[PDB]
Amino acid sequence: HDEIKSGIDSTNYIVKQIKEKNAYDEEVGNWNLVGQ
Amino acid sequence: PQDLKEAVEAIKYIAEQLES
Amino acid sequence: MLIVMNCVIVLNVSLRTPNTHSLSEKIKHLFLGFLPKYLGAPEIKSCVEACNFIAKSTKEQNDSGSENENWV
Amino acid sequence: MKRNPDVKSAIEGVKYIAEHMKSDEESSNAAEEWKYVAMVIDHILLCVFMLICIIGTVSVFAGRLIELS
Amino acid sequence: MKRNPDVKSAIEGVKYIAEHMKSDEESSNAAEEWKYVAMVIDHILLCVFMLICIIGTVSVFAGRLIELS
Amino acid sequence: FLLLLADKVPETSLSVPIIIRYLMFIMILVAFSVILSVVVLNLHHRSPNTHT
Ligand SMILES: CCCCCCCC
Repeated sequence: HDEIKSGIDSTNYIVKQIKEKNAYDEEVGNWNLVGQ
Repeated sequence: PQDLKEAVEAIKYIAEQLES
Repeated sequence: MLIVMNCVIVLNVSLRTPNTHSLSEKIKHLFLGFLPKYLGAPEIKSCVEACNFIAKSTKEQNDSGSENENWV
Repeated sequence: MKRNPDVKSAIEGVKYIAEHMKSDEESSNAAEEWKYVAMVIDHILLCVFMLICIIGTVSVFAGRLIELS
Repeated sequence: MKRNPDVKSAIEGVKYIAEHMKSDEESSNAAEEWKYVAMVIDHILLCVFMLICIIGTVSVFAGRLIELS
Repeated sequence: FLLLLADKVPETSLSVPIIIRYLMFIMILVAFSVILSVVVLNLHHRSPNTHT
């Protein structure tokens, strides 16, 4: 049982890290438009 | 579940490389 | 001036990509055979499609890097 | 040149990664088109500039040199 | 300095996306070793070149400036 | 700029003209800017694999 939960929660950790790099990247695009 | 085991271990490896 | 032109031509060759140029077997065999020697439910159908799509994309990206490795 | 509460959120995050990869693949193709166009323009201008380099160097010295030989 | 045919193809996908990462990680460790070696060599040559900068600047003017007084 | 002024300054050794003192001041200031920019880049490109 637990094995599943473990994979199911490391996939969430991955999704979170991705959704959190995308933000940082959006704000870096905004700084690029400010400079343009 | 051998296939599953390999999957549940690859996901782990990924999450670990990510934390580090 | 000759060495500036040689630098420009080596940068042009080393930065080639499959989207721009095609690497031919005549070339590879001309430069990588003997010359180096002579020289130096609805939701179950989710990962079923998204995971295979991720895997394809990754493979593609890797292959497009290999082609550039050969150009290098 | 060429030519239950936690197993219904992992599925949403996997599909999210899929859309994001698609959008990225469409934007990368769009940028590759602009890179191909700039390369073509660059080759046309390499030929043009070698023509101008030859013509404008002959059309400055030819007259006097013919007139002297 | 630091002294169903679908679930299968899926699983396979994942496993490839893992093996490839591991491979990249060894290649990256080896490149980090070469970068560490270059940094060490660079630190030795900073000390050597500041030594030479001092020695070769004293060994050109010392003689005359000492016999002048 | 030093080259520019090399032909217009008196060639006497009893003192240094204020204009040459100003030029050497600016030159040494630029040199120190170079040194500290190198230091800043060195600090910026550090990582745990190489430095603690
Ligand atoms: C479910 C696997 C996701 C892979 C993400 C890769 C991040 C570089």
